[PDB]
Amino acid sequence: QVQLQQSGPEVVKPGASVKMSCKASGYTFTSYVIHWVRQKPGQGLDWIGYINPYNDGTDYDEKFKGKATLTSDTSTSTAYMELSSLRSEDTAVYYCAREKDNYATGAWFAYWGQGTLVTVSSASTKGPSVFPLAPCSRSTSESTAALGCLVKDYFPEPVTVSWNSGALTSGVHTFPAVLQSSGLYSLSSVVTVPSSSLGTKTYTCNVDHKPSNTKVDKRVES
Amino acid sequence: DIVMTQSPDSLAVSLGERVTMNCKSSQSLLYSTNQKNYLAWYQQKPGQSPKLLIYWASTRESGVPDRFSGSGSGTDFTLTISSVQAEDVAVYYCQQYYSYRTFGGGTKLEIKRTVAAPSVFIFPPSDEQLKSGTASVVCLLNNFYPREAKVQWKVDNALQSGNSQESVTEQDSKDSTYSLSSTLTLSKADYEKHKVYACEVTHQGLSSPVTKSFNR
Amino acid sequence: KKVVLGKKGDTVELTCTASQKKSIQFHWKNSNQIKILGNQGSFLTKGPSKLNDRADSRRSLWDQGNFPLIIKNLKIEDSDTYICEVEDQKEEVQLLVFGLTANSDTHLLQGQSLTLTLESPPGSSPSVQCRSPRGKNIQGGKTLSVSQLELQDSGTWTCTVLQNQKKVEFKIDIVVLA
Repeated sequence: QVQLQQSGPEVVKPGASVKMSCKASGYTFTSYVIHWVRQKPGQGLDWIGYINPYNDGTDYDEKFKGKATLTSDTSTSTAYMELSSLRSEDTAVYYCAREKDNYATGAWFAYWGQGTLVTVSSASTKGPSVFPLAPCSRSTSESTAALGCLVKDYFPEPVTVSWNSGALTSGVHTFPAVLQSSGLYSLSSVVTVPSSSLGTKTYTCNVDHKPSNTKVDKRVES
Repeated sequence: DIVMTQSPDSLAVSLGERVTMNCKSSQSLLYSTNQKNYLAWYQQKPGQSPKLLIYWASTRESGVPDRFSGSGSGTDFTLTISSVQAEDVAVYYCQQYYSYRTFGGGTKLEIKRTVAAPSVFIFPPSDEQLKSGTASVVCLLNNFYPREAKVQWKVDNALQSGNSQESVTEQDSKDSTYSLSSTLTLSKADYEKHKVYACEVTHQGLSSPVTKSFNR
Repeated sequence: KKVVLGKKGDTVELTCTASQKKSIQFHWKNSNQIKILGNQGSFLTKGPSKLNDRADSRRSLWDQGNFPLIIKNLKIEDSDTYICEVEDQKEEVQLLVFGLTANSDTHLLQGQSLTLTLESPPGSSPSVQCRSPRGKNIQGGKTLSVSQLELQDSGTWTCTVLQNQKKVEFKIDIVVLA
């Protein structure tokens, strides 16, 4: 199975450069063209350009000429995109994608990386504090209860939240992050569970904030 | 570059109804020589990478349900969903690969379903947060439809204004509802001055407003 | 199987061999199924295709079992998959035709800009590398630019266009005067 594995999220300062990677596997690297695509938060897909890993030949959309540079490493099966002279408006998820086939017979993007979120800011990175969300008292005639984790004051995006190491997925809602006036993000993730289970079953939120290498497993109890 | 234009930007459709999304290019994507249209469609679900649905304008990718179909030719194309399912909530993009590569700006698909009232929960600030000198009070509105809801915070009966933030999930891919979080932020000192914290929720699923509260 | 690159305005020979080394019947067609040409005895019959006037074979080679397809004055839109049917066996050849022209500017002055544009079939994703007369190696894609020509840049540029792992080479004459 072909897979495209992209590098982790990064903060970068206005005016500087970022370099990100796309690791390919499950096929012969030099056989297919790799493309790159930008998606600003909540916006559409902007095609950037491509690289032919066979000789590292390259092509860029008008919009990105001089802004992006593509390279590849044949031995490690990896494509790189470097973006330079970054500005605030360049904050986005950047994808690599592979053509289905070669010689114009499969020109569409059949395989995609998971994307690399690049944030353009001069602020320090900051890991979140994680606080439990638990009912004031843990019982009523209520048959369903809600528990959660408040992931507060981190920078930049993204943070990921799972529950019970991924074993609890039904009834989970992780809210989109909100930018506070402080300029830091905050997010809540909640799960609904039977009231009967409270104080018997263990609920743990697993928080990961890669730009600061902050990981927290927090057991939530009322 | 060839310019790809999609319309409408967004669409709401009842479960099971048919959906049509239009894509128009600034020049023909029909190659006269082989009679193929160099056009693809992708589905991008919230949080995920785009996923290929259709290529050559009408060939369905392996694994894609046949409720998805493409049509059109030359400069005008349509993606159809013959009967929309809950899981179909997403943004849909067309892409030409006739001459280099360009995506249309997307059509966001939302689902209409029956009304569902939110289940409401209130959470006090944690002891651990209070130790650090801040207080967040959170009100959860769970699994409701439609999207419109009003949340009012009251602290010892004072209506709070300008000190809360709301966040709404993407429409659930399974039951087509939304959930909404509201966070009231107060300094610890101020939180300590008051007793009764309440959020009051108004929603057309609810016959009168629902209030949930605690006393510190 | 095979992929062949051709140049605009030039001529290509697409090959077809039979396992038999004697003269037997054959015909060529495009992906849209339209017949290009074939034979009755050693009488060549051309078919319906838009290729008609520009398509031919090589009558003398049929005995050895070479039934080639020859296409002259190549157009970009000749790019297609071609199919040779011999002894009920099928043989597939994909043709991609590229062109590379100086926009509208071969005679330039010192310090001026050169810009070449590449022409290619639908769905392609090519790139270009040129060498100037003074041996400086330049990269491009759809477009290849040099922003400030020197007197030593006047002469023959050798440009190679590559799609995946096949390449076609062009020669472009550029005059740079004082």
